[PDB]
Amino acid sequence: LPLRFPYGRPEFLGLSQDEVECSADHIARPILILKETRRLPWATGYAEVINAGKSTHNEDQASCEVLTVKKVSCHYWSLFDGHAGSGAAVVASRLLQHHITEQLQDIVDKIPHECLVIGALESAFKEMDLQIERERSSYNISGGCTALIVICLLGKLYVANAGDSRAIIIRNGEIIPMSREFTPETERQRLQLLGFLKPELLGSEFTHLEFPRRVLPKELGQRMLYRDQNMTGWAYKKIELEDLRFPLVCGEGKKARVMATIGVTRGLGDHSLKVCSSTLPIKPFLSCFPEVRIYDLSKYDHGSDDVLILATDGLWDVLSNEEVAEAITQFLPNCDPDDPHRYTLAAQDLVMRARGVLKDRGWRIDRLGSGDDISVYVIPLIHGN
Ligand SMILES: [Mn+2]
Ligand SMILES: [Mn+2]
Ligand SMILES: [Mn+2]
Repeated sequence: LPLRFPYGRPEFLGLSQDEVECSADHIARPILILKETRRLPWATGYAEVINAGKSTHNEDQASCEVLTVKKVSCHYWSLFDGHAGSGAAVVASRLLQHHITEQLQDIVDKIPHECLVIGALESAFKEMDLQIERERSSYNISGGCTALIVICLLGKLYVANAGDSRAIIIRNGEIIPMSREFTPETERQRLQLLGFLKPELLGSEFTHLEFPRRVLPKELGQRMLYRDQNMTGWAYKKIELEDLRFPLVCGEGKKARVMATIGVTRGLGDHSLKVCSSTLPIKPFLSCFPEVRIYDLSKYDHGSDDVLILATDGLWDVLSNEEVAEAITQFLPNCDPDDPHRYTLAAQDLVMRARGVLKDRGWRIDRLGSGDDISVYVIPLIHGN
C-alpha cells in the first residue's frame, strides 16, 4: 500500500529532501535544531537526534502550530515516539491537531470548563486512533507511536500524555511534573483486570496472575507469592497448572512488559501488533486515552528561564529530572534573556548532554549515551503571562 504521508522530519525544521538523508547518519548523529531565521510560537526551542542505528529512520515525530477553533487561537505542541515503523508517528503528527480542533469546536462555549477541554482531548486521541484503524486498510501506517501533546487554551496549559515521554516544568529551579509515564508497572492492575474478565485475550498462553520469578513446573503445587488484579501487596497460593503459563505482566521498571513484547501501554497505532511467535493480538491491552494535567499560567509570574520541557524516552532514559533542571538553569544565563534562539540552544544542550560523544566505538555522556531518537521541546512560559 502507499504511505498516507511521506516520511520526514518535523516541518518547522524546513529541511530539503537531501538534508533529511544527511541527518539520518547513524555515525555522525547530527543534532538538528531550528534555524535562526525560523521562529516558533512563544520562541519555543526544538532539538533532535536520530538513533544510534537501531532503525534506519528517525521514528520520532513532532509538530506545533497555533490553531483556530471556530464554529479560536489555541497553541499546540506535539511529540510522538514511533516504534515498529514510522507510519503512526507521521500520521498522528499531521492529523491529531485537526482531531483536536474538531473536538474543541463542539465545546467552544454544572461541569467545570476544564472538564470539557479535557474531554475534548481524550475524545480527540480516540478519533486519531480509529482514523488510523480505518485508513490502515488503504494506506501504509506502520507500527504505533506514543503521543504527548500540550495545548494552550485561555491561559491554561493542558498536557495530555499517552506513552512514556515526559513533560516537566522548571519554575525557579523547582521541577513540576506535568505528566506520568504509562508502563506495565504503573498500569499493571488495569491489565490484570482485563486479562481476568476477558480471558480469551490471554488465550491459554498467559496467566493474568503475577509471580516474583519464572514459575517452573517443578514447583507445581508449592506455595508461592502472587499478585492479583485487586492486590497491591503479595500473598501465597498453591501453584495450580494454569499458573505455569507466562505472566501477562512481568518485569521491573524499564524491564516491565505486557506479554513479553512491549514496555509502554498507551499510545496510538499498533492495531495489528501481535505477540512474538503467536496469533494473540496486543491492542486490547492498550489505550489511546491520555492523562491530562493542567497548569494555570496566571497564578504565577514567569521569569525568562521558566520553561516547559517536552522530550521523548530518548532523553529521559539517560538523564534525570534533576539532571535536566540543573543543565537548563545552568545554560540559560549564558544567553541574553531577550535573545529568541535562547531556548533552541537550551534544547540543543539537553540533546547534546544525552546523545553523548562517540568514544572508542560507543556513545558516552563514563556513563553511556542514548541510542534512541531524541526530540526536545523547550517552551518559554514567560510568553503566557
Ligand atoms: Mn521510537
Ligand atoms: Mn521507553
Ligand atoms: Mn523512543
